[PDB]
Amino acid sequence: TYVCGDCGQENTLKSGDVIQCRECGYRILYKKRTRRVVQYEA
Amino acid sequence: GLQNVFQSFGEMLVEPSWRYATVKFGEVTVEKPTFFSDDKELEFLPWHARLQ
Ligand SMILES: [Zn+2]
Repeated sequence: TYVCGDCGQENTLKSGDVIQCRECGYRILYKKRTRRVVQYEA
Repeated sequence: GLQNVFQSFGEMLVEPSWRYATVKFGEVTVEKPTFFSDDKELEFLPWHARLQ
């Protein structure tokens, strides 16, 4: 899963050539946080 | 600033030795920074140039 910049739309394109977003001419992809259980210390 | 640069130069006549060449420059027109992508000419922002 990779949310793109300048528009709210996930891509999930884990390919060796796909680097841009669908229906959007920009090529900046932010990795989306997956809801996993991590722990910290207070 | 660009007109004083492109207007203070004098192009010499291209004479190798009839048929000769003489080129000149006119008005200076600077466009806006765009993105030449595959879809169209998108808007180009200063953080797009910083991230890419
Ligand atoms: Zn996009």
